[PDB]
Amino acid sequence: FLELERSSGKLEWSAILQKMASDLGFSKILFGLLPKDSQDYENAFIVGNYPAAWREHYDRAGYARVDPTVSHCTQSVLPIFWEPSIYQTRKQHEFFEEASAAGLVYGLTMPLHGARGELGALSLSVEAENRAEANRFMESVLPTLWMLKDYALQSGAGLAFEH
Amino acid sequence: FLELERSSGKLEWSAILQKMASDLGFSKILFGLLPKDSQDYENAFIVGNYPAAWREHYDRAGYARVDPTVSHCTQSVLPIFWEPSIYQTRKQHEFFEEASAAGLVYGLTMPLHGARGELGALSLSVEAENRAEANRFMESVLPTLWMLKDYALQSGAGLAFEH
Ligand SMILES: CCCCCCCCCC(=O)CC(=O)N[C@H]1CCOC1=O
Ligand SMILES: CCCCCCCCCC(=O)CC(=O)N[C@H]1CCOC1=O
Repeated sequence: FLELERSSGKLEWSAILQKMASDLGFSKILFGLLPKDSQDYENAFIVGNYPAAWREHYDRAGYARVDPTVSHCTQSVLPIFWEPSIYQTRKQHEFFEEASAAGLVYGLTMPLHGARGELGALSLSVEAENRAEANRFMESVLPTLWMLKDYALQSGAGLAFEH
Repeated sequence: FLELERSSGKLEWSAILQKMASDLGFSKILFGLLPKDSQDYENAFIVGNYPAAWREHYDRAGYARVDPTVSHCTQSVLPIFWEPSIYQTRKQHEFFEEASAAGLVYGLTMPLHGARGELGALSLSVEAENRAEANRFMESVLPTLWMLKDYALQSGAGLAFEH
């Protein structure tokens, strides 16, 4: 958090957050944030290293309104693990297949709810060999991730919306 | 949390939360919560085992508007540890003397910000023979309490405000 706060500009903050994620064992991350009373998902503040073509398609196709992790974030402060049980409807299943082709198979999303009403998500994806190991690994680092998401929120909200 | 969610009503929920905090080494706790855009601190939803005479005095004297932990919660998602340095104004020093006489010297407050705009605090106080010891006790459980505060928020917001 101290490095994140000493950092200047989005490239540096993004680089620090991405390295924190990678050092913890997660090769892909997304931090997304909106100001209070905005549902403008396609124009959120977005940081991270999701493949660019996936990000562009996701926004163009309005996947924020289909992706079950986003609806979850609007309702909860608790993590959502990317298990098959969350990809229930045909459209969510098709979304899962496309996300999988983009390299996003195993992971979790931590909802973000800031002190000024900011709404966001911190997602991390892990390239584990199988689902069981992905889950054992994520559980083992979950307390660290839980702290990380609040530090990223407090710092990122300042970068996204403060002058 | 499943424990928190399976419970019936406020007395049971309070007992579960208090036991979880006690297991982490905290003998005094306060969980306070307000619905979106209400700062009526004297009418918050309050759970825990602060001395009743302190709670009554605190509300009567309007200490929510003096206590630096409360203003911190309105501004941040990060913990505030209790220590002389957070008490900066003359009024805050007077508050600190009274809080200390009530036994509330070593501890911390975790701000709560829920998905529906709920604003709250989970405060946790530890008994210790000195500050160095209090710090060892708190640091050793910080990642676990960081999860706990969000489970308590998600369950407590429903209990407090929803039919
Ligand atoms: C809660 C609203 C935040 C602002 C909008 C963020 C949009 C992007 C969110 C996102 O990509 C969630 C996520 O990581 N989804 C995973 C699930 C599997 O494939 C993904 O892309
Ligand atoms: C953020 C608003 C929550 C709703 C109002 C809660 C009122 C009580 C808050 C409180 O007691 C904070 C706290 O634990 N203060 C400590 C600090 C030392 O002595 C205290 O009483």
